Amino acid sequence: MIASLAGWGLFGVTVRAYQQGIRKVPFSYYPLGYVYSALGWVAFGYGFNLWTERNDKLLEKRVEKLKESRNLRLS
Amino acid sequence: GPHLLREDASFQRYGQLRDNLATYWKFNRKAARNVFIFLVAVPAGLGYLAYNYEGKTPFVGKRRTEPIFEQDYVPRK
Amino acid sequence: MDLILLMLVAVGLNIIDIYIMIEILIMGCTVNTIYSASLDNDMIGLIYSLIQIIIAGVESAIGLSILVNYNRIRNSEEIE
Amino acid sequence: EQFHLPQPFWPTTKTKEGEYVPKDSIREASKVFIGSGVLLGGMHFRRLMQYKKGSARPGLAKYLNLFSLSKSQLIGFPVALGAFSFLSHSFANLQEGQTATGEFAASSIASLIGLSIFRTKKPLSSNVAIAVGMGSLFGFLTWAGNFNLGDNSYRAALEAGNGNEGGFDNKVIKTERQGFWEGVYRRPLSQTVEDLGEGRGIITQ
Amino acid sequence: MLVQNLIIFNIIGIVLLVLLNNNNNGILNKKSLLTIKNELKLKQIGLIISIINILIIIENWIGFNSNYYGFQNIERFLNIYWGIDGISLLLVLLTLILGPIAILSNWKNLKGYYTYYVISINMLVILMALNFICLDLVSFYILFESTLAPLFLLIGIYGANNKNKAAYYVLIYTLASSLFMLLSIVIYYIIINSTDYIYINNIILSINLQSLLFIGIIIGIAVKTPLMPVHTWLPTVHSESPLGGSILLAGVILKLAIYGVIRLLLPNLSEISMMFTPIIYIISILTLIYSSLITLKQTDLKVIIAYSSISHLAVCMIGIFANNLIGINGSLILCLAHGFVSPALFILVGGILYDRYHNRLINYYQGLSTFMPIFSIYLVVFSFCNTGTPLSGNFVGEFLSITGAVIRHPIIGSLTAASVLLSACYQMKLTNRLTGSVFSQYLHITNDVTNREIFLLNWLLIPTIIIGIYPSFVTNILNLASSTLIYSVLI
Amino acid sequence: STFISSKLNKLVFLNIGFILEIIVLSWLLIVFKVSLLKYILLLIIFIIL
Amino acid sequence: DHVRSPNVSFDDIDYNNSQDLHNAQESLLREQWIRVSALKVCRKALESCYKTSGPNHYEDCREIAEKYLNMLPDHRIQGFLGYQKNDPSK
Amino acid sequence: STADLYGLISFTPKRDIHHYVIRVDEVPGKHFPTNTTGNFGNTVDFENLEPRRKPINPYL
Ligand SMILES: CCCCCCCCCCCCCCCCCC(=O)OC[C@H](COP(=O)(O)OCCN)OC(=O)CCCCCCCCCCCCCCCCC
Ligand SMILES: CCCCCCCCCCCCCCCCCC(=O)OC[C@H](COP(=O)(O)OCCN)OC(=O)CCCCCCCCCCCCCCCCC
Ligand SMILES: CCCCCCCCCCCC(=O)OC[C@H](COP(=O)(O)OCC[N+](C)(C)C)OC(=O)CCCCCCCCCCC
Ligand SMILES: CCCCCCCCCCCC(=O)OC[C@H](COP(=O)(O)OCC[N+](C)(C)C)OC(=O)CCCCCCCCCCC
Repeated sequence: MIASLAGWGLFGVTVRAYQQGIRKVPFSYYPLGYVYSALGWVAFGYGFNLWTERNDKLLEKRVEKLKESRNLRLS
Repeated sequence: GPHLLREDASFQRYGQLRDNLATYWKFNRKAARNVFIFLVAVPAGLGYLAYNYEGKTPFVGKRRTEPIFEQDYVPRK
Repeated sequence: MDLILLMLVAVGLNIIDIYIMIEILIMGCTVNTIYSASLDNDMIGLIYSLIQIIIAGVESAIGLSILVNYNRIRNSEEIE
Repeated sequence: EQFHLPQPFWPTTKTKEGEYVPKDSIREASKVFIGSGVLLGGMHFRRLMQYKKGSARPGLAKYLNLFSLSKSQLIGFPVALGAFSFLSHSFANLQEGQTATGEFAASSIASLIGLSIFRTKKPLSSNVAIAVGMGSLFGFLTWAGNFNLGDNSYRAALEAGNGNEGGFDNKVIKTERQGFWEGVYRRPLSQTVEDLGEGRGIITQ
Repeated sequence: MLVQNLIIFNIIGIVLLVLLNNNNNGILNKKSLLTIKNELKLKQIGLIISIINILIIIENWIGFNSNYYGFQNIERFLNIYWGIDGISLLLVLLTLILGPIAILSNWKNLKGYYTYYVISINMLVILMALNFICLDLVSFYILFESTLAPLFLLIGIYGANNKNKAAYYVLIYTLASSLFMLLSIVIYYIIINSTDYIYINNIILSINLQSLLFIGIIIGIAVKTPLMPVHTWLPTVHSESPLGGSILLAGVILKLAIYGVIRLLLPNLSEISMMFTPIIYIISILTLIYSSLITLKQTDLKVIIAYSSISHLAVCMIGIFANNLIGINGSLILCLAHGFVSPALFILVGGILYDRYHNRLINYYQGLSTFMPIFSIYLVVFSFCNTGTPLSGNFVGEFLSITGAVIRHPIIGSLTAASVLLSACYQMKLTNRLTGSVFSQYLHITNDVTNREIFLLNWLLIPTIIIGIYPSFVTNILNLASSTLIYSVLI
Repeated sequence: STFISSKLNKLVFLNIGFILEIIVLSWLLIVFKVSLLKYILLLIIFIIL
Repeated sequence: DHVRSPNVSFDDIDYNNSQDLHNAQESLLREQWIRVSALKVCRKALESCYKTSGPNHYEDCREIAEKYLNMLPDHRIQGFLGYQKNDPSK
Repeated sequence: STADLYGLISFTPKRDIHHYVIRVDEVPGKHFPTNTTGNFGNTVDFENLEPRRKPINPYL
């Protein structure tokens, strides 16, 4: 699951990299900045995957009831 | 670069006018005479021929069942 | 008669006259609630009416405060 | 034998032969003409009282002038709507049901009657172009299925068992034509011939 | 692999180019090394990415099987299923090949901001290349409309004198119509609950609902392959867009509309496609005859080629709606052949003349075969190819498309044969004027075609004559793919 | 669009009398029977002219 | 190698099984391409006879000419959408 | 599978004035601020009250 947080972190690097252009500064300015923006989105990316996995469990159970209701309709 | 073209003032007006005929156009009785012919008269005329024969032409490998030449001669004299 | 919007003839030509029409308009809503509540012998309608009177008062105070500062904003030379 | 052309029309509630009791075309337009005349006439007099109360004020006359209707408009508008309601209802009875071309025909003529009254000082071509334009809007408004399809919406068909909730199958062929929103895997060939016609690759070469 | 390698590498390339150019902005003025020679290093990296994109697809072309019916190279990336079949493979190949040529065409004829131009060109090519390899209507539409954002900016930033009018035309014409294609895509998602190609190919709809969806989709197609009377955007945009934007807007963007028929109309709306084919022929035959006659009265050099583009695309639509393999294969070969001849002419007209004299009016140019002989050889050679001379790849496309048109409808489909005569009227008049009489008194003697502009011409002519002499290269890929598009029941 | 937008620009102006009058007109949509909507649609289109 | 056609009919399968439906479409395509290949062979036989017979081409090439003009309308690619989506029995 | 799941979720059951969700879990009027027993018109008994219609949690 680390690769999923790897992608989220790399999105965090892009935002800090895209922030430099808006501020018009060299892309090597304050290298600790890229770490903070990376870790911020891994925290978001960690929670985001928790939210989506939670959605899968809820949606599987709801669909169990929806399939039964359709069968009553399809009688 | 060096402006290798001897630009002409009259050609520029001619080019300016020919690319801006939309501005001076009017929907007078002359335009409707042409507009009706090209957007309605021709499309409907061809549209009738297209739909009239659409499926009435089995020309793939069509065969002959009728003689071409004539057999007996009937002279005037 | 009021379908031709007669009430527009009855509202004056000052910002303060609009404020009064809003109060007279809301006053009709509260009187309608008191009417229903008493006939039904229902105190819940009277709770509603009490809230409407209190809320209609707060609306007046804010509107007048905006109008008051609107007035002094023009008369704001104060260079004497 | 007529031609086979596409039929791009949204479904409508078909009225059985013998249904569709027509509606009074005179009375229906009378209500709209008389009613609209009193409102527009009544609002004019009401706006005249507002003119008397305030005239020197620039903002008050700024807004009152927008709503003012010229003497032609106060007459042209009620006539057009009265003409619109009469022609719209009348064409509904002729067609045994409201159609797009009926609403196009009613709206364009009613606009022409109205426009020729409150827009006299304009070329007649300028009015016909506007009347034909306003005809299209009512043609498209009726063709689109009024404001809502209502019972012909896919939601209504799905809630009535006429939607694709039931899946599809090749071993179950329906002799009758399927509903508007319904899909099938396979079709009776007689339905293809009755739509495409014989010819260019259907049945024969 | 494919799409995943095709997106990730291009995104990496786009990021790399942005990082290099924008580093020095800062608070101080910058005179760096990357600006030297007109951003030459940054233009090179853009040109390499165009060449590498071709290498990605060839890695997957080797695995392609010509005897397998069905989509190959199927993969899922971004919750979207992709894949390639016979028809899609060749159009992808054409799209990526015009990548390097579009960039090379604008090598030293922009006033600046070459890095922005190079990124946009590679971005438009990828978006159009990906449009042939998706497997649902929604994803088709997403890629079909995403190209407006760079193309609208590119034409506005880099355009000619009327670039504002051209930008306002491509953005609104191709959006106010493709939104009608969105409606029919949505209705597919409401009744069927899926927009996947395979899933919707097997469903039959009511003949009333087929007519609605067809009208919506063909509205969005009749603008991209400009059919009269909604063609007014293309001549304007061509005459004002940058030269590289014209190569893509004519080479590829028009062919996305013929591919729109192959995916969105023939398989799933087969019954209603038969009904509209008589009407489609009427519109296309009138497009063929009117566009040819309108070209006879034009004055801008780059407009004249623009209308010649409309006449050929009308023939392509005529062939593809023919219900036989002859018409379908001919229409697709013509799209590939037109995909090289059409860009070549814009190089000759808006890329070689316009980069020397900066005027597109026809009146200034005559007798060009005197002091510019190499230019007049290619103008003559490409004039014939543009008009279906038998040795070129256009004749194979046009002859088959005309042959397929007559097969489908012998009476009115025969009028497609007017394409052979009319195409020679406006074109040969343009060439005969340019390379005839004495050299013009308004121009001044200058260089003939440069070595770069020869490279562009030779590699747009070479593919054209291979397909003409031996078109079975295209056909061996198409045959099993194009045979799944035919609707007919014979008893 | 030049004709339509030139009418719509004339309508946005800060004026209590204008906004109050528009609101009270819209109460008519609650009074009229819904079958009269298209006539109000035509009447609106007329006052554009 | 030489792949064998999956001889399968639209009339024996369930279209819900999109794997089998694919074979029914692929099998109907492959048989048609055989008929064109059969047709191109028959036409080759006609060409030898006419070249070899010369004046007698009307006689020595009589049934080949008759058969070729009979197979021509139906020995062409027609696709599977016609037969998949239509039911001749009904 | 995706076409199946969307078909289940997108479907909307028909609601009329006969079946719809009302979120009232109990009958009011067990205790009043004063004079709880009025004209004795409160025929509802809370000692032998029938079970109410509990809501359905589709995630449980
Ligand atoms: C003692 C009496 C005192 C004075 C009474 C008269 C008051 C003056 C006001 C004018 C009268 C007309 C408006 C009156 C109320 C609105 C009409 C109404 O309420 O509907 C009733 C009438 C038809 O009712 P009916 O269909 O017969 O109902 C039984 C069905 N089985 O519906 C009608 O069609 C009647 C005519 C109304 C049509 C006029 C309006 C048509 C559209 C014109 C636009 C008017 C202004 C638009 C403003 C819209 C603002 C967004
Ligand atoms: C009965 C009382 C009088 C009528 C009141 C109607 C109230 C409902 C109107 C809804 C929109 C509110 C518009 C704001 C109030 C407009 C009041 C008005 O009429 O002012 C006049 C104004 C132009 O003023 P002007 O003509 O230049 O000056 C007159 C000189 N005596 O004219 C306008 O600007 C009016 C046009 C404003 C925009 C309306 C257009 C709405 C869209 C309708 C067409 C929709 C088409 C959609 C296509 C499918 C459906 C067909
Ligand atoms: C100047 C630069 C210009 C632009 C350059 C392009 C940058 C590309 C960056 C690559 C990032 C990457 O790879 O993201 C990968 C990661 C993790 O993917 P995963 O673990 O598979 O999660 C599943 C992903 N599926 C479905 C592909 C399998 O997803 C992301 O973080 C997604 C980006 C965030 C989008 C916003 C949604 C969340 C917020 C919700 C509020 C509405
Ligand atoms: C495959 C899809 C990937 C997604 C790409 C997203 C684009 C964002 C890129 C930001 C980089 C940046 O802002 O950098 C700017 C770069 C390069 O500018 P330059 O010439 O070097 O600098 C100029 C100034 N100088 C020279 C003085 C230093 O130009 C671009 O932006 C070009 C690409 C984006 C244009 C169109 C955007 C439309 C978005 C919607 C598309 C559906």
